[PDB]
Amino acid sequence: TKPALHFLDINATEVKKYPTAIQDIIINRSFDGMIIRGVFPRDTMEQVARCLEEGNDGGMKSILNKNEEFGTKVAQIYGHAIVGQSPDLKDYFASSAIFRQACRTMFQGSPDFEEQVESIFHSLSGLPVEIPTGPEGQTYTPATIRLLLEGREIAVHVGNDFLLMPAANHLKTLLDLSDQLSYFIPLTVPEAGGELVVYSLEWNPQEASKYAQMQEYMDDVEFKIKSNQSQSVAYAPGPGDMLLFNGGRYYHRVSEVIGNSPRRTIGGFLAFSKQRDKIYYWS
Ligand SMILES: [Ca+2]
Ligand SMILES: [Ca+2]
Ligand code: NI
Ligand code: NI
Repeated sequence: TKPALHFLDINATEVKKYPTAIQDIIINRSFDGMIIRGVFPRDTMEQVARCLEEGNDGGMKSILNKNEEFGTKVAQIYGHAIVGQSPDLKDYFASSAIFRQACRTMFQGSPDFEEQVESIFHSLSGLPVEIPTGPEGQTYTPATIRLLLEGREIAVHVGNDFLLMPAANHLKTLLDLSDQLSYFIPLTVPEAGGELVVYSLEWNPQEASKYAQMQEYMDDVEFKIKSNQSQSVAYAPGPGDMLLFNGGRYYHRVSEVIGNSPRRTIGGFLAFSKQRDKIYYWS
């Protein structure tokens, strides 16, 4: 045989059968991700989406970044994502406070967003699960909400590029130097498009160094991901399903949304503490 990408497809009721799934993806590399059906009920997802559409959102609209100047290959985002922020994190910590309050209000404890996701991550690892805190106790955000309208996409990228950004300076003191995972849950799905695609092409600073400009390297990534060479797997999770996968290691993208229903997702990242005795999750 020739090595392939491997993913599980399970129901949320079965997570306790995989008590070392996170270690198996990050450390052992025995598989690459999983889709977990029905982490949240469909009626909870619909309620949250309606809050955002109608504006009774607990203040969430006050931290919507429309990104209007950055082209069609970016989403709009509720909350500041830590990627790209200044290393002091002052703006990020303020938006993170607002995000946690607004999210808890919208979910009405039925079930609570943080409580439910932490339960999943604990069942797949056996470890305690925490949202990190800054050097003076400021909370990170557990998640951000990505909003993709008709004609918009999420350009191909890879998670371990975060380790090369000034915004990661403080988190680097808390995390093990292994792969970060990606997680997300759809609140609303589109008529067509909006598919997550994971490629076998990996993060590779050594290959990037063969190019005088990063924009030349990314032109070659775009060539490679459309060839018969790289493998690819595609998912279109329903509302309330979680996708959990090694986005730190593998290039991935979200295809252009088609139709009049927006794609809305809530999600972030997770990684090991330096002693591999705790899981941290954030966006
Ligand atoms: Ca499709
Ligand atoms: Ca339509
Ligand atoms: Ni990503
Ligand atoms: Ni080209």
